[PDB]
Amino acid sequence: VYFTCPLTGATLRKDQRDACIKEAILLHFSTDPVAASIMKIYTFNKDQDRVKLGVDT
Amino acid sequence: PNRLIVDEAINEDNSVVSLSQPKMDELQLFRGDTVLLKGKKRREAVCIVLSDDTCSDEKIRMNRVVRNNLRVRLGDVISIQPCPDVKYGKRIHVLPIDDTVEGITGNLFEVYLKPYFLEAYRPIRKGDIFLVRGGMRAVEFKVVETDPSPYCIVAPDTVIHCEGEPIKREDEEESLNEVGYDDIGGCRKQLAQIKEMVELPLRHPALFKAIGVKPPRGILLYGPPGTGKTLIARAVANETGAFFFLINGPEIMSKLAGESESNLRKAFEEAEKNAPAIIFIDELDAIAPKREKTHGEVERRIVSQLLTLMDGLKQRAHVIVMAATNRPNSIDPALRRFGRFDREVDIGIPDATGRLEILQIHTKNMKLADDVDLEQVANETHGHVGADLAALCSEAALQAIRKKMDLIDLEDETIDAEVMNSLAVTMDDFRWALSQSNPSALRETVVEVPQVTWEDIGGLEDVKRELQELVQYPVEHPDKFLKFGMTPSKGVLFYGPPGCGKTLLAKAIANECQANFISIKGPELLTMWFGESEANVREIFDKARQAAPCVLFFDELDSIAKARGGNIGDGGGAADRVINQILTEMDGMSTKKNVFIIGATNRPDIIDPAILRPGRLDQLIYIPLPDEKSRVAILKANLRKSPVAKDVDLEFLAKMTNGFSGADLTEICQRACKLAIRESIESEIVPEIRRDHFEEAMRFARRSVSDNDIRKYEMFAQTLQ
Amino acid sequence: FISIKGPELLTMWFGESEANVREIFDKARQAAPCVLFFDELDSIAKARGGNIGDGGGAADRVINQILTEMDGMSTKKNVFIIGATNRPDIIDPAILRPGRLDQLIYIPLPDEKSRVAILKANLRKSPVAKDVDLEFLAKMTNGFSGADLTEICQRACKLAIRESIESEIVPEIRRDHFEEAMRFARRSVSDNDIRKYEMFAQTLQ
Amino acid sequence: VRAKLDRQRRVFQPSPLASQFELPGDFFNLTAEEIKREQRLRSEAVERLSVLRTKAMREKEEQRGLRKYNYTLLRVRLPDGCLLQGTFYARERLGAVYGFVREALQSDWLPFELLASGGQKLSEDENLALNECGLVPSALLTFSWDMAVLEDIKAAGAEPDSILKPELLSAIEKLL
Ligand SMILES: Nc1ncnc2c1ncn2[C@@H]1O[C@H](COP(=O)(O)OP(=O)(O)O)[C@@H](O)[C@H]1O
Ligand SMILES: Nc1ncnc2c1ncn2[C@@H]1O[C@H](COP(=O)(O)OP(=O)(O)O)[C@@H](O)[C@H]1O
Repeated sequence: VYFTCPLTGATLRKDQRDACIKEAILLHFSTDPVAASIMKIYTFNKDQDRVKLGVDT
Repeated sequence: PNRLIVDEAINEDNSVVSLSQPKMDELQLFRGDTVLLKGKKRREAVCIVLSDDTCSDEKIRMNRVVRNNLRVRLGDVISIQPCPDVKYGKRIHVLPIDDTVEGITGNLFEVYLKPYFLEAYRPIRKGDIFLVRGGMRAVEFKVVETDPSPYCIVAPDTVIHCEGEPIKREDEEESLNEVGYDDIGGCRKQLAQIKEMVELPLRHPALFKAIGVKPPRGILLYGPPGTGKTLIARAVANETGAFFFLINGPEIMSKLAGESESNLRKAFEEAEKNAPAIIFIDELDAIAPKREKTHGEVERRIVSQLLTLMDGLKQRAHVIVMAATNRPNSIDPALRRFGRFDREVDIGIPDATGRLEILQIHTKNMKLADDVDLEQVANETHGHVGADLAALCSEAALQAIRKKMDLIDLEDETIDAEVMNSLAVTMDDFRWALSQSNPSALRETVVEVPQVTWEDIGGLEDVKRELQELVQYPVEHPDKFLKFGMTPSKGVLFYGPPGCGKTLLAKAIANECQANFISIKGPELLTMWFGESEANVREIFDKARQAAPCVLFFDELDSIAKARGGNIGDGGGAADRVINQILTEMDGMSTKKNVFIIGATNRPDIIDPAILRPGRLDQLIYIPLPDEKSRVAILKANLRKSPVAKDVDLEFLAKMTNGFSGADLTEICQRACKLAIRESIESEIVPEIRRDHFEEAMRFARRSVSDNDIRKYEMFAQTLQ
Repeated sequence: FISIKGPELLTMWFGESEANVREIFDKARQAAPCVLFFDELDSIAKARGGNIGDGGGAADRVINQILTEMDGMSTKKNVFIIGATNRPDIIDPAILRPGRLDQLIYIPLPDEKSRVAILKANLRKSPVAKDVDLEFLAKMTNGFSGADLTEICQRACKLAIRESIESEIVPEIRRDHFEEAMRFARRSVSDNDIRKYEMFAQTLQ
Repeated sequence: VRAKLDRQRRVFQPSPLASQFELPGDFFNLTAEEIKREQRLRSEAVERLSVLRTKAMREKEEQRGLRKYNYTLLRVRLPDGCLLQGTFYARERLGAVYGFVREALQSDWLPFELLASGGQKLSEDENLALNECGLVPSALLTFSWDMAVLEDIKAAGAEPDSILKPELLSAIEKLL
């Protein structure tokens, strides 16, 4: 199964998805630290109900 | 690789086969792909592959139409070869088989072939035989020309042609109207039991050829007439390919001495000459009745000839003899000795599910109207056997035929196919036929899986768990029972006030086990006592074994003690003829027979104490009157099938009805239901049960169990804990 | 050993087939040396109402055939006949005359040392922890019969098995299982019956 | 941020040579080894029907079968003999399959229908998941043009000899 990384355009497999996106978000801190931390809060955390409570607080 | 064993199919469609999903994964084919199947005699068939959650990994499920085209039978092996290159067809020429088109004429394309292929995209190969049903006739067709070769997919743009005389069937090919396993509805288990007993000695006889142990040679099928005993024997012979030789009592008994034995032994000789073969002896009790019941030379001489022929089967390799009787005890006991007819199967009476399956089979060719519901029919046809459901469908068809044929006015040697295609059978014709039909098995005991489930019983949460543990623990921890030297119990007695769910508990555990429930009621125990026919108790316990897995429920164990007085008392005591035989039979039941024996009594102080001795009903459960929270649960269960208004306060009722049994709470619910119906009828000449209906019901409903009766049960319960 | 149980004597009585008694005694003559045991000799009297019943006597068809066969049986056949009853007050006294079951043995409820022996014997089929004080249990079960000590042994076993199964959702029966069993186990012979049994045995001297 | 599932759209051409294979007569002779598995399953089937077991035990047998698949691979059979293939999540909506096909068709505006493997019509307006439509973990769908446009195509004498864009057909692969 193949997937496209929306941050880099790289072609990934089912196992490589989180590894490439997480790396792209951590690298993005050199361009826009606020946008990079925003992507990290929603992307790295699997529990979205806690993310919504954290962001609202 | 890519070779699977042929099995039965569930999907009724004739263009599909089912594989287990992992095999489709190994073959890299998808649901809906077209594949070729390689069969015997250099033949092949083309079909669509699907999958389900029931097919075994190493099997392919295909129906009779596909199996016949491959010239294969159940248990054979075929190869699967995907053929994605198949193209859409342009023109296919299809002609009927003469054996199935007789007495009928008309435009067969419009009636059969057109709707059959209409947006179906069925694969078709030259030479294939396929079946189309309709107009109360089963018509099969042969494909004689395909523009592409040798197969293609039919499409809406494919020309379907049909001109020419019907085709004469090849003698090597069997008709699809022959009885097979797909023609048998209920009693599926009994068919599976026969499969094991019959396929082995006929397909794999060498297991017994070299070894000194001989195979079972006879299988005795028994049960009420019209349950399919002959149908099963014929279907098994046809499905396995063995030659079927038919014998019946009247045919042999109508002959004179010498002629009768000659015909009997001739059939055995032919079975060997054409082996493998199955000999089916119908009405075994007619050819071989109990010896003490007859003194005629022919009646005894034909039995001696049968006994010798059965014993001679040791040399007649690959031949098995099946027989049918009404009851296992109506035949000369010599036939039931080891060897000969040592194995037997109880066919029984189809239950509500089996009756629905039987009706669906007989209606396969019938055009049912949208208002017809065969499940409603199956629920009403209590006491009917397959022979009666076949008559029911025929009568419903004839009623529809008369109503429309009187208007059609077609008087000729043949019937138009179009007018039969437009002839529908309505629910009124089934209801009419039900009023004219009379069940042939209304006197025999009906045994089936009950419909009562745990959701229907209020309260008793600990009893529900206990009954489940008594079923799973003896097999989930056999090492712990053996370690401590404990024998698992095989039964329980329920005691306490009436109307608390004693019967429901026995049914609910049978339901959740999907086990047969055998109900013995007071009047039956009293009938045996009064009529000095306690010997019939053995038949009850023998039914439980044959019905296993089952729950054998002996209700009203005090029925005879009360009949002899109970509160006053005649010249007898606690023991009687019937309970003594019941106790004797219980001592012969093993824990491995999958029979759970449950008793119930409303007066445990007057039941023969022997019933609670070790080895009998070793478990003892008290069922008290429901408490407040249980009474609410009972009211909700009793009202589960009716609309109840939001103003009805079921907790308020439960708080008042402190001394009421579950049966007494039902009277309240049913009274409120009747009152709601009365009001609705008055307004027509309201749609839900209102509090006013329950409050009025409370004016009449009373507790059936008094405070003194409660203490009577407490004293017994505390005595034995 | 020929075991004729209550239900067999009742079957012959209920069906008026006392002729079968001759076949039972014929087994004893042909099976010799043998012991012919007639259990629950009072099963018919109890099946006739026991304490009340009808106005008739203790004699009936089955026992009369038994008495007849006993009179026709010689000691030279090496056959010894044993009876048992738990209600001797309603047994046909003819069975105790010379030539029949003329010997009488009273079997009282076991005493303290016997009850311990019974508990130890019944527990030979299961693992039992060393913490179980069988003498203490016997001291409490003063009015219990041997059959009642069996129920205690089995009840404590049932508890040990249930707990073992639950632990996976133990290796032996613990003192707690016997002490818990004592909370439900009861004597089957009441104090009124104990005095009746002793007074009857005393009357016979 | 989640990686977008790449449809990996492909068109395939079957090779008639894949269907040409002859079997020796002995290939249909059931072995003693197969007979042992077949006879074992015969006895086990009777034992399954025979046992008195509560629903909790029955669950353990069902549970063994149940939980494997979370993806699907779909293929569409086109009137022109080509096979259009692409990948989907098992919970994807039927509307994604329509869109997937429309992006591949030479004329994405021309009304068409997709039929399931059993002949059941899949409606574009019915927002059901592929695991609810019976198209998981794989299925072949049948492509047909709407009847309204087929009547105009036939009446005009136009042979619909190309279903897909030349942009995808130039990369057609043979089935292996
Ligand atoms: N279990 C069943 N399933 C399907 N059809 C049945 C069943 N039992 C009986 N029938 C039908 O009822 C009829 C039975 O008559 P017959 O074949 O003579 O057998 P028998 O009289 O031994 O029951 C047949 O038409 C058969 O199809
Ligand atoms: N515990 C209960 N829960 C729900 N309904 C009950 C309960 N006990 C009795 N009933 C009602 O009483 C009716 C008769 O119950 P049944 O089990 O036949 O009583 P019995 O066992 O004394 O014959 C049932 O139809 C049921 O609606």
